[PDB]
Amino acid sequence: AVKYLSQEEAQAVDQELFNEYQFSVDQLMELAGLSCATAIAKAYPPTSMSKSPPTVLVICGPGNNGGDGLVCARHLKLFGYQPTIYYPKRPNKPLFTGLVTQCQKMDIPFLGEMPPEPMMVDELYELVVDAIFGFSFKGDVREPFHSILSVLSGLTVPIASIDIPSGWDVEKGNPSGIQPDLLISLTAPKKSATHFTGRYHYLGGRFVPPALEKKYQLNLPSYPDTECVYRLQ
Amino acid sequence: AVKYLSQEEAQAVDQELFNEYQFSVDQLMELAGLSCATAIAKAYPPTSMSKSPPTVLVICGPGNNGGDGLVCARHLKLFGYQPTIYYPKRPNKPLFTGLVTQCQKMDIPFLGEMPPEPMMVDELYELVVDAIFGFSFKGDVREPFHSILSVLSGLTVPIASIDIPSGWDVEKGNPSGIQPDLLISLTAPKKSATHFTGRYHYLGGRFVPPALEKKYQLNLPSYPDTECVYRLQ
Ligand SMILES: [Cl-]
Ligand SMILES: [Cl-]
Repeated sequence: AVKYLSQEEAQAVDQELFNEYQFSVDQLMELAGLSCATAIAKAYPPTSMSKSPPTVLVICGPGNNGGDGLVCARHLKLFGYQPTIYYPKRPNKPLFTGLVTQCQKMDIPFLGEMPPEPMMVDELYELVVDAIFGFSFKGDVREPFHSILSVLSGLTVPIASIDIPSGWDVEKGNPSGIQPDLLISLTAPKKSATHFTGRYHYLGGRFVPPALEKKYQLNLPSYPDTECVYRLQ
Repeated sequence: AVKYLSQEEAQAVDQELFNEYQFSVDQLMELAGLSCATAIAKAYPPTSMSKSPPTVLVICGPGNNGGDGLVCARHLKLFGYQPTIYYPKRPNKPLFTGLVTQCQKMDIPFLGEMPPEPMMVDELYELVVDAIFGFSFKGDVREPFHSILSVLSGLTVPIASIDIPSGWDVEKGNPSGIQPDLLISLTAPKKSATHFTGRYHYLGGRFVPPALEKKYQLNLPSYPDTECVYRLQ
């Protein structure tokens, strides 16, 4: 059974990947966001949805989890979804400005503001992607993100969270925080995933070298055939 | 039916992708090599092979096609193959030195020399990946690559070529050149693919924005579900 990583373990594994293993961020971020779009398309196939193209709002935060979201949005569009992005706080780095341009060239619209009421979100988007905070955030949720999470917590439509539900303690979870219907753990699940309450938990990010898996005792499941996700039941 | 691109068209589309669209090379190279490993695993599944782990020799050339090969090798290992790489001429750029390190950390061995006889290649490797020359090469095949192609042309085991069979005119093919059993066209097929004589032609590189597909009249086939390849019949 797969290892659930502490924040310190997650950070160690990441340090190795981008340093000794010499993977680049945009490379693993590409594979991670592809896994996210893949898990979404598996859990909520366009046929299962009442809108042809199904609508999705992807909300991207100010760090790497936000980047995973941008890559996720672009693959969802290729997979037959109709994504909209809300990306209020963007790092001033070419990685992210390039990702945004890519989404714009995919004809994915960016919102200028978040709808202020859950009912409006419910009415416009069949699914909401939470790409707000990742496993490095240790907190004080400041604004614009506190009120965004407040709206998310009132939604009727499902939320899919990338890696960790935003606003959860990376190890401890958060009983009173958002409760995503889908979680995509990237690389290996974090300890907070033991508190996951939704229907779908997928592992994604099929790039972990066997040597790293062995060193950290990750005990990854076997991804089937050529798939980049695995459904954890 | 899909458009088969001229060299000039292929180069235009590439210029757009990496310039106006602001995709990065390592990003599309990741997706391209993943599609290659995926097509290989579909056409030659490990179960269909007489060796548990199936052995594969991936021969990487001095440009981007060589890079696609390196990414291909690493995903093949994750897919359950036992790759070996021969990479005689390597650009002095971090893109490629990083890819090599990644393959080394995947425990993929690099050969110091090419076996000089087809029989030896046949005996050691169940499949040979031709990642030697891509659609930018306009020629004189110099050495070490001329004698490598001479050995390849004598093989009994199948060759899978990335994008274009190395040594073929990118538009005209080459009746007397290598005859791969699998071709993975990347982005859109090139005119040389009309001369393809093998059993398996896959399209890969599922990243083409609809606007670019429209502008160049690519008429891409519909990739099924979340797959990153499509079998062209
Ligand atoms: Cl604040
Ligand atoms: Cl020479």
